[PDB]
Amino acid sequence: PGATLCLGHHAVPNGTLVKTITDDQIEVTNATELVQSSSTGKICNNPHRILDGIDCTLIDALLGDPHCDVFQNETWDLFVERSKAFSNCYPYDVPDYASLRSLVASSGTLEFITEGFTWTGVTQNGGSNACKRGPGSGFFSRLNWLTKSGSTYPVLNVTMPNNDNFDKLYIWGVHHPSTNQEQTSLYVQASGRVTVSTRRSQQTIIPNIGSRPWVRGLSSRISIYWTIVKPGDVLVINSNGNLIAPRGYFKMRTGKSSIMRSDAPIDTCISECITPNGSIPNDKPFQNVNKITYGACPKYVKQNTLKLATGMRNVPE
Amino acid sequence: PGATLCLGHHAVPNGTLVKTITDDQIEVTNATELVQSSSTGKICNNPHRILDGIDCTLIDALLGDPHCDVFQNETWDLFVERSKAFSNCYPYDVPDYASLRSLVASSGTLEFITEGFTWTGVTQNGGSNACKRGPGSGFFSRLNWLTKSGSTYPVLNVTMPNNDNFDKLYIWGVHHPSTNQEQTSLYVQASGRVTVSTRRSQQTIIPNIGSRPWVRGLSSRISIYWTIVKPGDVLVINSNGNLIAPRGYFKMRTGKSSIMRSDAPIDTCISECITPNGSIPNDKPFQNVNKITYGACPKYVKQNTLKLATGMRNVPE
Amino acid sequence: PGATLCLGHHAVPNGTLVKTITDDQIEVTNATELVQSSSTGKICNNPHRILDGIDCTLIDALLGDPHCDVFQNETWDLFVERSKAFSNCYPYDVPDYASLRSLVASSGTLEFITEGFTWTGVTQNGGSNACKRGPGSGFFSRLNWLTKSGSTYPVLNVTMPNNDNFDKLYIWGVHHPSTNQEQTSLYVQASGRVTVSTRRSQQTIIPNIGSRPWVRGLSSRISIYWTIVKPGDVLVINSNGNLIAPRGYFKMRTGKSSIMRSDAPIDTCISECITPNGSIPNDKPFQNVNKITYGACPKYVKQNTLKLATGMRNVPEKQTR
Amino acid sequence: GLFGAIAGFIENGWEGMIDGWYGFRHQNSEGTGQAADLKSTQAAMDQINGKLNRVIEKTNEKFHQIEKEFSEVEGRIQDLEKYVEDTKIDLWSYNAELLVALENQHTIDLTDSEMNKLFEKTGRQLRENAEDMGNGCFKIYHKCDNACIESIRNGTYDHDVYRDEALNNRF
Amino acid sequence: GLFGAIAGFIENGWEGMIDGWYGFRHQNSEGTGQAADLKSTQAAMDQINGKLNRVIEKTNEKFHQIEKEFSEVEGRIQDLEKYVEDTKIDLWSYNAELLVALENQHTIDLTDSEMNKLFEKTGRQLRENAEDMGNGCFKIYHKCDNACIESIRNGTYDHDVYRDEALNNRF
Amino acid sequence: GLFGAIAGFIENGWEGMIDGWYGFRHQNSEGTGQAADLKSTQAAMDQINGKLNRVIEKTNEKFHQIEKEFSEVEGRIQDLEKYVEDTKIDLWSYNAELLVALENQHTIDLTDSEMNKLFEKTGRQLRENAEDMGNGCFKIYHKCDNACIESIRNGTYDHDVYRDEALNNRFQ
Ligand SMILES: *[C@@H]1O[C@H](CO)[C@@H](O[C@@H]2O[C@H](CO)[C@@H](O[C@@H]3O[C@H](CO)[C@@H](O)[C@H](O[C@H]4O[C@H](CO)[C@@H](O)[C@H](O)[C@@H]4O)[C@@H]3O)[C@H](O)[C@H]2NC(C)=O)[C@H](O)[C@H]1NC(C)=O
Ligand SMILES: *[C@@H]1O[C@H](CO)[C@@H](O[C@@H]2O[C@H](CO)[C@@H](O[C@@H]3O[C@H](CO[C@H]4O[C@H](CO)[C@@H](O)[C@H](O)[C@@H]4O)[C@@H](O)[C@H](O)[C@@H]3O)[C@H](O)[C@H]2NC(C)=O)[C@H](O)[C@H]1NC(C)=O
Ligand SMILES: *[C@@H]1O[C@H](CO)[C@@H](O[C@@H]2O[C@H](CO)[C@@H](O[C@@H]3O[C@H](CO)[C@@H](O)[C@H](O)[C@@H]3O)[C@H](O)[C@H]2NC(C)=O)[C@H](O)[C@H]1NC(C)=O
Ligand SMILES: *[C@@H]1O[C@H](CO)[C@@H](O[C@@H]2O[C@H](CO)[C@@H](O[C@@H]3O[C@H](CO)[C@@H](O)[C@H](O)[C@@H]3O)[C@H](O)[C@H]2NC(C)=O)[C@H](O)[C@H]1NC(C)=O
Ligand SMILES: *[C@@H]1O[C@H](CO)[C@@H](O[C@@H]2O[C@H](CO)[C@@H](O)[C@H](O)[C@H]2NC(C)=O)[C@H](O)[C@H]1NC(C)=O
Ligand SMILES: *[C@@H]1O[C@H](CO)[C@@H](O[C@@H]2O[C@H](CO)[C@@H](O)[C@H](O)[C@H]2NC(C)=O)[C@H](O)[C@H]1NC(C)=O
Ligand SMILES: *[C@@H]1O[C@H](CO)[C@@H](O)[C@H](O)[C@H]1NC(C)=O
Ligand SMILES: *[C@@H]1O[C@H](CO)[C@@H](O)[C@H](O)[C@H]1NC(C)=O
Ligand SMILES: *[C@@H]1O[C@H](CO)[C@@H](O)[C@H](O)[C@H]1NC(C)=O
Ligand SMILES: *[C@@H]1O[C@H](CO)[C@@H](O)[C@H](O)[C@H]1NC(C)=O
Ligand SMILES: *[C@@H]1O[C@H](CO)[C@@H](O)[C@H](O)[C@H]1NC(C)=O
Ligand SMILES: *[C@@H]1O[C@H](CO)[C@@H](O)[C@H](O)[C@H]1NC(C)=O
Repeated sequence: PGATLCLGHHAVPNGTLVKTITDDQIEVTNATELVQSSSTGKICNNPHRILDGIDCTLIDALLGDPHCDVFQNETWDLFVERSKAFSNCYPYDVPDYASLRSLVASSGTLEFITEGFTWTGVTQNGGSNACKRGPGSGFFSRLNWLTKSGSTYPVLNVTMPNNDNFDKLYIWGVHHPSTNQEQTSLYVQASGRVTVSTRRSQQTIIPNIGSRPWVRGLSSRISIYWTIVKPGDVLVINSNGNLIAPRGYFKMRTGKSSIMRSDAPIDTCISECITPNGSIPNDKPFQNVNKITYGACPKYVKQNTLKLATGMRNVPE
Repeated sequence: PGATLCLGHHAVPNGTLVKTITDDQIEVTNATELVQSSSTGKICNNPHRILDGIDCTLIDALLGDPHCDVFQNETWDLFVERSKAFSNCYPYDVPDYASLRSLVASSGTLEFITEGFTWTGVTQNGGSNACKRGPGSGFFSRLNWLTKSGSTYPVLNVTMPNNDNFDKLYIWGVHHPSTNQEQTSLYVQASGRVTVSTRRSQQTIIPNIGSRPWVRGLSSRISIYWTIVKPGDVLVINSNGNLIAPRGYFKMRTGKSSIMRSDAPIDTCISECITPNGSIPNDKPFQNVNKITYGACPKYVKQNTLKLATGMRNVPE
Repeated sequence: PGATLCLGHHAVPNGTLVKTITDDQIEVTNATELVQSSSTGKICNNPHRILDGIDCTLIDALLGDPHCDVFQNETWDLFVERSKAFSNCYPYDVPDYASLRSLVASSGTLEFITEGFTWTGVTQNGGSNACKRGPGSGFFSRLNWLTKSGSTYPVLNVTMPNNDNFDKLYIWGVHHPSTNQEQTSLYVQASGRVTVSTRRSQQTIIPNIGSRPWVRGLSSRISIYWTIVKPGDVLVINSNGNLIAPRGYFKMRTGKSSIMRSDAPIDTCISECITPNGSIPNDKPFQNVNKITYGACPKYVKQNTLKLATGMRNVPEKQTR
Repeated sequence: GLFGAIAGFIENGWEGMIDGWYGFRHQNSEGTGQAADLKSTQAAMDQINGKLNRVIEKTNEKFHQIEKEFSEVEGRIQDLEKYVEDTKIDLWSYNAELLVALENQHTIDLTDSEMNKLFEKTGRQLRENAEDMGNGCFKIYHKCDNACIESIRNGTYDHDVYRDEALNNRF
Repeated sequence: GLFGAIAGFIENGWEGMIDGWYGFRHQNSEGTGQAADLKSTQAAMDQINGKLNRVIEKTNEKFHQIEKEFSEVEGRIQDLEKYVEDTKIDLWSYNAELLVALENQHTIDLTDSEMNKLFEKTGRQLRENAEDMGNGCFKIYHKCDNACIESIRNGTYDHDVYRDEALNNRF
Repeated sequence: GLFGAIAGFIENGWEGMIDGWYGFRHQNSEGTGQAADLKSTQAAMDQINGKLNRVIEKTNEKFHQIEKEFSEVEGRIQDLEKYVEDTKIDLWSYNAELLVALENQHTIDLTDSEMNKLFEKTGRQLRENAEDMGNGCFKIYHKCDNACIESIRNGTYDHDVYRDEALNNRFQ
C-alpha cells in the first residue's frame, strides 16, 4: 500500500495572449503592457517650465506684436503655440521662418538688451495703423522703422561689436513698399538696399516694390531676417533705404528648451513626458500616443499594444 | 531473448549551410531564402496606376511642352520618368526643380482648371519657334507669354481669390531676355519685375538680361516658380514686364502617389512592389535588388543571401 | 566498499560581471571587451593618404591664399583641418561654404588646369595689400581680379566649352566694394552684375555696395561661387563689372576622400580607423571614442563598456570567511 | 516549451494552487493534499522580475528635435524630415516587436525549465524508492505518512530509511 | 544543440526515413522495421511554420520617399540624404543578419529538444522493462512481437503486463 | 541556467581544475584524483570562439559622411543633421546592449548544457552499476581501481564486466 506524489504548476481561468518567436498568440498566466496608449488630455505644469502662448506665436512675441507684449523677456523649457494664435501688426513674412522659430525656441528666452545704434539723418520710430498701440499707430516693439529726415535718406553705416561671452541674436527687416510713390516718399532713393554682415559672412537684401493682397489695411510688407554674432565678432549694418532696424539683441542660451504645437490645456500636476495630446506617464518603454514628444519619454512605436509575458504558459483544467 | 528499440531522426543526402549565433556555416536538412535578389525586368501595370512618361519629364508635362500634351489632366500612383526624356520648348530652369517635381509627383495629378485672368493692355499667347505646336510657333500650354500691345506694356495688377475648399497650385514664370534690344522690343520698359503674392507670402523676381548658352536657337531663358493658394486666401500678380502668366491652377491632392526613374518596360501583370529594375515579389522580408522601391516591398539590405533554417541539423549516414 | 565518481566544472578566483536577459550583473569565468574606448592620440599616416592642412583650411588652399600655395595640386584620402588655420588674403565669404567644402573634400584633389580665357578690354591680375605674395601686393592664385582698362569696362562675354570626358569645377567670385567711389573707380559702371551659366542652369549675382567689418585693411569683400560643367556642356560668363574671374577649373573625382577637423599630430604607424582624437584599433565591433570617424571603424555607441562572456558562470566554493 | 514539462508530460496546470507557481499533490494512507514549492516559484519569479526591470530601464530623454507635422507643402527638405522620422519609427517598432517575441519565448522556456528542474530534483531525492509514472507523478513504493511527504517537499527525505521496504515492493 | 540528442548521443540521422522527422527502428523476434512518430514530427514542423509565418509578415508599404540617386553634385543636402539612406540600410542589414542567426540557433535547439522529448517519453513508457543503452536505443528485456512494438509506438503499451518477465531477465 | 547543473545540482565549481573546463573527481580503493574531460571542454570553447568571431566580423567602412559638430547656429538643416546622427547612435547603442544580453544568456545556457550533457553521457555509460546521488556524483557499486576510472573517463568501460557484482551490492 504505497503513495503517489504528483508534480505540477499553477494556472488561472482567464490568461492573457502574447506573441513569441513561434506563435502570434499564445496564452500565459500574466503579462504587462509595454506601450503607453493613453493620456490625461492635459499638459502638466511641472517639472518643466511651460509657457502658454495663448494668442501669440513665438515669432510674434519675439518681434513684439502689441498683443504679445506680455511675453517680453519670458523664458521657457517648452513654449506651447495654440491654433487660435493670430498676428495683429505690420504684415510680414520670414524667409526661413522654421529656422528662426527653431533657434529661438531652443534658446529658451526672449531676453532683449537695447543697444544705442546711431541712425544719423533719418526719422526713427515709424508706426502704422495696422499695428495699433494705444490710441495711435504703432509698430513691433523690437524693431525701429526708419524713414527720411526732411528730404534725404543718407547711407546708414553702423557697427556694434560683441564683447560679451554669449551669442547675440539680432532681428531686423526690410520693408517692401507697394508703389514707387511710397518708396521715394519714405526713403527718397528709388531702390533700397540692406546689407548686414559679420567678419566672415553677410546678407544683402534688395526690397521688392509691388501690390499685394490687403492685410489689415495694407498692401506693403516686411521681410524678417536674423544674424547671430559670436563673441569677438562684430555686426555691421549698411543701408540706403528700406531698413527695419534692430533696437538691440536677444541674448542666446543653449539648453533643454523647445516648442510644441498643442491645444491641450495646462494643468497643475507632475509629468516628465509631454505630448501634444497631453502629458503621458513614462513607466513603459514604448508609446503610441504621438511621435512628437518632449522630456523623458517612451520611444514612439506603431503598435498600440505589446505584451511582455510575466508568467508561464497557461494550461487550464 | 529480447528486442531493441532505437530512437532517431531523419537526414538528407544534400543539406544546406546556414548561419547561427555560434557558427557561420552549419548544415541543416532544409532552408528557405529571405532575400529577394531577382526581378522580372518589367514594371507590372497593376495594382498601382503606372503612367509611363515616355519622352517627358513630369515637369515638362506639368508646364505643357507640346510633345507632352498627351499628359494633360493625367493621374498616377507612380509616374515613371525615362532616361530618353527630352525638353522641346522654351529653354527654362526651375529654381528648386527637385521640390516642384516632388510636390507634383506626390499630388498624383496634373488636373488643371483654367481661370479667366484679365490682362488689360497687353498681347496674350506669345509663341516661339523653339516650342513648335503643330507647324507654327507655340508655347507651354499652361503658361501665357504676355508682350506689349501696340507700343505700351502697362502695369499689370490682377487678382484671383480662392473661394474653393481645396489648395490651388499656380505655376508661373519670368522671362530672361538675352539683349536690351529684346527686353524693350517685347516689354517696352528697360527692366521688368514680377511680384506674385498671397496674404501669407510674396515672391518678387527681377529678370536678368544677358546671354546664356544656345538651346534650340535661344540664348534667353524662362525661370519657373510656384505659389500655393489656400482656401480663403487670394493670388495677386503684379508686373510691369517679363511675366510668363499662369492660365489657371493645378488641383492638389494628397495620397499614395510618387515618381520613379526607370527604363524597365511596363507589362500586364500584378505586383505590389516596384523597383527601377522592375517589379519584384514581396513574399520575402528582405531584398537586395534596389534601395529605391514603391509599394509593399521587402526592406532593402546589403546581403545577397540569408538562409532561414526550416529543419533540424543534418547528420548524414 | 565501492567508489564515488563526481562530475564538475572549473571556477576561477577572479571572474567578471556581465549583463544578460535576466540579470544586469552576473559573474562568469571570463569576458572580452566589445567597446573601443581609448586612442593613441595620434593619426596614423598609413594606409590612408593624410594631408595635414597646417595653417590652411581646404577652402583657402582651394582659392589659393599665398600661405597655402604649398597645397597647389595636392591630393588626399583625408584632409585634416587644424584649429590654428587662418586666412591671409582678400576678405571673403562663401554662400553655402559648407557645401563647397564638402564637395571639394569629397573630390579628394585640388588639381587645377589653367584655361586661356580672353578678357577683352579690361585689366587683369589685380592685387591687394591684404593678400601679400612675396613683398608686393597679390591675390588668390586661382582667381583673376578684373578691373577697367583706361576708362572703360566693357560687357564681358566669354565661353569655355567642356570637350573633355570629366566634370569641370569652376570657382569664381563677385567683388562687393565699400563705397560708390571704389565701384566706379574700378568698374566704371555704377552697378556691376555677374551671370555665370551653362545649358540648364544659371546664377546671377548683383554686387552690394557698403561697409563690412574691417579685415586686413578692407571693408570690401568678395563672395565666392561655383559652377560645375559636365562633358558636352559649356560655361558662359557675362559681366559688366565686379567679376572675380576663374583662371581655369579644378578636376573632379569621386572616391573615398573626406575631411576632418582635428589637432591630433600625424605619426608613422598603420591604422584603418581615424577619429579626431587620433587613430583607434578596429578589432572590436563598437567604440565610444568619437562619433566622427573615417575608415574601417567600429560603430559608435554611447556605452563606454560592454562585456561579452567568454566562459561559463563562475561559482566559487562558498566559504565561512 | 523546450523542456516538455509544461503543456507536455504534465497534462495541465492547477487552478486551485494560489500560493505558488509550482508544487506538489499527494495521495497517501492519510488522504490527499497540496503544497507550493517556494524555491522553484522564487527562481522563476526572480528571473522574470530581472528581465522586466531590464526592459523598463528608463533610457530616453529628448528635448528640441525636428518638426514632425507640417502645415504647408514644401518639397525636398520636408520629404527628408518625414523620411527620417518614418525610418526611425519603423526601426524602433521592429525592435519592440523582436524584443517581446524573444523575451516571451525565453520566459516560456525558463518557466518550463523550472518545472523540469523540480521534477528531476525530486526524482533524484527518491533514488530507488519510487518510479516515474511519466505524467508528472511518482509512484512511491513504501508507506509515506504526512511526515514523510513533508520530508520530500522540505528537502530532508533520507531514502536509505525506506529503501529495503521499497526495493521489495518494486521487485 | 543544447539537448545533446541530435549530433550528440544519437550518432547520426536516417536518410532512409522519408515519412517523418523523428521515429523508431526496432529489432525483435520477427525481424527489423521502421516507423515515423507523427506527434513529435508535427510539434517541430508546427513551431517552424509558426516562426516562418512571423518572419514573412508583410509589414511595410512605402510610397513617396526621398531621392536616393543623384545626377549632379550638390553638397550638404545631398550628403544628408545619402547618409540617411546608408544609415537605414546598415541598420536593417544588421537586423536581418541577427534575425536569421537567432532564428536558426533556435530552430536547431527546438528540433534537438523534440528528439530528446520523444526519447524521454519512450523511456518513461517502458518503466522498468527496458534499459537506455546510451546511444538512443533501449534494450527491452522481454518478448516484444510486432504487436508489442506498435503498442509502444501508438502509446498503448501496458508495462505491468511484461514487468515480472522483464524484471527477472534484468536481475 | 536552463539545465540546472551549473549553479544548480552541482553546488560549485573547482578552482583546482586548471587543465580543462569540465571533468572528473573520484574516490576509490587507491585514493582520490582528478582529470579534465577534453571533449566537453572543447565543445564549449569551440562554441564560444565561434560566437566571438561572428561578433568581431569587421563589417563597416565609411568615408565621407555628414558633419556632426557645428560652430554656428543654423536652425532647420542643422537640427536635422543632429537628429539623424542622434537617432543612429541610439539605435546602434540599443543593438549593442541587446546583442551582449542575448549572447551572454546563451553562453551561460550552453555551458550549463555541456555540463549536463557530460553528466548524462556518464550516467548512461554506467548503466545499472551506479546510482545518481543527486549532487553531481555517482555512487559506483563495485571495486573500481584506477584502471576502471580511466576506462569510464576515456570511454572504454564495459558495464557487463562489473554488472553482477554491482547489482548484488545495490539490492538487499
Ligand atoms: C562704416 O562704419 C564703420 C564703423 O564706424 C567703419 O569701419 C571702421 O573704420 C575704421 C577706420 O578705417 C577702422 O579702424 C581700424 O581699426 C583696427 C582695429 O581693429 C586698426 O588695426 C586700424 O588701424 C590702422 O589703420 C588706420 C588707417 O585708417 C590708421 O589710422 C591707424 O593708425 C592704423 O595704422 C584701423 O584704425 C575700424 O576697424 C572699422 N571698424 C569696423 C567694425 O569695420 C567704416 O569705415 C564705415 N564706412 C564708411 C564708408 O564710412
Ligand atoms: C491691385 O489689385 C488689388 C485687387 O483689385 C487692389 O487691392 C484692393 O484695394 C481695395 C481698395 O484700394 C481694397 O478695398 C478695401 O477692402 C475692404 C474689405 O477687405 C476684405 O475684408 C472683407 C471682410 O472684412 C471681405 O469680405 C472682403 O472680401 C475683403 O477681402 C473694404 O470693406 C473697404 O471698402 C476697403 O476699401 C481691397 O480689399 C483690395 N483687395 C485685395 C485683394 O487686396 C490693389 O489696390 C491694386 N493695386 C493698385 C496699385 O492699384
Ligand atoms: C556671347 O558669347 C557667346 C560665344 O561667343 C555667343 O553665343 C553663340 O552665338 C552663336 C550665334 O550668334 C551660336 O552659333 C550658332 O550655332 C549653330 C549650331 O550650333 C548654327 O547652326 C547657327 O547658325 C549659329 O551660328 C553659338 O552656338 C553660341 N555659342 C554658345 C556657346 O552658346 C553669344 O552670341 C555672345 N553674345 C554677345 C551679345 O556677344
Ligand atoms: C580571458 O579573456 C581575455 C580577454 O579579455 C584574454 O586576454 C587577452 O589575451 C591575449 C593573449 O592570450 C592577448 O592578445 C594577444 O596580445 C599580444 C600582445 O599583448 C599580441 O602580440 C597577440 O598577437 C595577441 O593579440 C590580449 O592582449 C589579452 N587582452 C587583455 C585585455 O587582457 C585572456 O587571455 C582570457 N583568459 C583565459 C584564461 O582564457
Ligand atoms: C538593379 O539596378 C541597379 C541600378 O542600376 C544595379 O546596380 C548597378 O549594377 C552594378 C552592381 O550590380 C554596379 O556596377 C553599378 O554601379 C550598380 N549601381 C548602383 C546604383 O547600385 C543592380 O545591380 C540591379 N540589380 C539587379 C538584381 O538587377
Ligand atoms: C575624444 O574627443 C571627444 C570630442 O572632442 C571627447 O568628448 C568631449 O569631451 C568633453 C570633455 O573635455 C565633453 O564635455 C564633451 O561632451 C565631449 N564633446 C563631444 C562633442 O562629444 C572625448 O572625451 C574624447 N575621447 C577620448 C577617448 O579621447
Ligand atoms: C502581473 O504582473 C505584474 C508585474 O510582474 C504585477 O504587477 C501584477 O500584480 C501581476 N498580476 C497578477 C494577477 O498576478
Ligand atoms: C494624439 O493626437 C494625434 C494628432 O492630433 C492623433 O492622431 C492621435 O490619434 C492622438 N492619440 C491619442 C491616444 O490621444
Ligand atoms: C525544402 O522545402 C519544402 C518543404 O517545406 C520542400 O518543397 C522541399 O522539397 C524541401 N527540401 C528538402 C531537401 O527537404
Ligand atoms: C481638364 O479637367 C476637366 C475635366 O474633369 C476640364 O475642366 C478640362 O476641360 C480638362 N481638359 C483636358 C484637356 O483633359
Ligand atoms: C597641376 O597639374 C597640371 C597637369 O596635371 C599641370 O599642367 C600644372 O602645371 C600643375 N601645377 C602644379 C603646381 O603642380
Ligand atoms: C494501437 O495498437 C494496437 C496493437 O497494434 C492496435 O490494435 C490498436 O487498434 C491501436 N490503437 C488503439 C487506440 O486501439
